[PDB]
Amino acid sequence: AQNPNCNIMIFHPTKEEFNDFDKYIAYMESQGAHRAGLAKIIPPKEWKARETYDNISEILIATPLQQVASGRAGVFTQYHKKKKAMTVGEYRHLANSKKYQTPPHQNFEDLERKYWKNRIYNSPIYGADISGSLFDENTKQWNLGHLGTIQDLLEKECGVVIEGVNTPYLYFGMWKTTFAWHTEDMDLYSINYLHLGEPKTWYVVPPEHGQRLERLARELFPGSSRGCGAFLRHKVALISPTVLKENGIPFNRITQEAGEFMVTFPYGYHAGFNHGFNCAEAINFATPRWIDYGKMASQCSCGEARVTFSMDAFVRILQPERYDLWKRGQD
Ligand SMILES: O=C(O)CNC(=O)C(=O)O
Ligand SMILES: [Mg+2]
Ligand code: NI
Ligand SMILES: [Zn+2]
Repeated sequence: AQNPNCNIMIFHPTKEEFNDFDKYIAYMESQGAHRAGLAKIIPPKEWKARETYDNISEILIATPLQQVASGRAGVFTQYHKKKKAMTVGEYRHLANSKKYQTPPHQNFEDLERKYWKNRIYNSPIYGADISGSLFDENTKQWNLGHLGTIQDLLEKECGVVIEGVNTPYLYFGMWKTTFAWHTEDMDLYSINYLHLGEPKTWYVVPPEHGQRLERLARELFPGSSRGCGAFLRHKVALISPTVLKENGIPFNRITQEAGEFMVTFPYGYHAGFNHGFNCAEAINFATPRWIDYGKMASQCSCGEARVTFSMDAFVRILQPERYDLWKRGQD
């Protein structure tokens, strides 16, 4: 069995290996990368996502979100307070202001310590889930807006033809902006490219051990667990590495830098934070190996999780018994 310890693997494809996306995902899996839940891909030196970023300040963040925490430093939830629209240029200046800028620090480890100690006492502002792409149309390799669609994968594997589309999203972050513990919708893969700026730290639980994280989360957030049997789908709960280690939950951590891809694998729980002003692009995707995870994915039916148009068909085809209840929570 490859990668039995479930370590995060890092890959350095050559330019030739970077041509066929599906092939290279299958290669990483042959080496056991999926067992970690997360992999890093460093693009060949000959590759570029676009020529420059000198022209991005005019993008609009229609609904910036202020991430307000409740709880204790290691175990907290966050809610999103909507803020007035701002451009990327406005947001970058905000990020770099004295109130929001990254503090002085020695190294990534010192910054991680400061994050876990102090995050709850501040409310950073995140530009999330902005439909769009920063890949140049002429970039042919690993262009996140030109991937094979999940609808097409389900059609090829299962023969059924469904509605829905699959497009990328932009994320603009600052110091302390936070992604809560989650798996993807329908336990899909994700791929994330850090276009520019300061790093993103990731934490991940191996897919084979995801239910250990779920059990701890029910213990730590007991009212939330009573409200919903899949409340991690709400994407609001944070648990620190120190708390995970205290409770024996297997996990790994890694820091992504600008110019690097991360792939999350089906049912790989992940969480993290941004080090300072940055811009990432991400999208969900599927492979044949996903289909069994899609069929077994938990679902939120309490109303809170509310998701895209395209998840309807996934539930309807893969999970017909659950469909009527889930759709009630959509409506
Ligand atoms: O970058 C973020 O804020 C969160 N991204 C992801 O959860 C991802 O790519 O799957
Ligand atoms: Mg612009
Ligand atoms: Ni994710
Ligand atoms: Zn719910």
